[PDB]
Amino acid sequence: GSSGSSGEEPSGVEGAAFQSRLPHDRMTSQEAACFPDIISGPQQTQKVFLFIRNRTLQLWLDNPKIQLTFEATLQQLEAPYNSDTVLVHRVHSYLERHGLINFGIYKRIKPLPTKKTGSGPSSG
Repeated sequence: GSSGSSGEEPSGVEGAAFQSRLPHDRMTSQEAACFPDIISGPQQTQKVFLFIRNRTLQLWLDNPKIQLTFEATLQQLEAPYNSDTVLVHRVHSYLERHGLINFGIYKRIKPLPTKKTGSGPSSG
């Protein structure tokens, strides 16, 4: 895959994307499907969204001990990103729903490695 030289040092907001196998400059098949208006908008709009997501992950990676509410993310966010609340609401969702955030603070519907879990299917 992508090879080269980076070194041994962390990264600001961008780093948030690194962890995720996806371009922090453009959108992916998923993001495009979830946010049609964004992908079908001006370079500006696209960036605005690509920034709201990355940022959301930052705050989450810093305080992943607690659930990241939509409000908090917005307040912390800086316009024009936060300006469009509708976006911050659609972005923060795609993440949580995709298990990209708030997945280690509350016990919500989710599978787990169990010793061959099984209630007792008869199917016969």
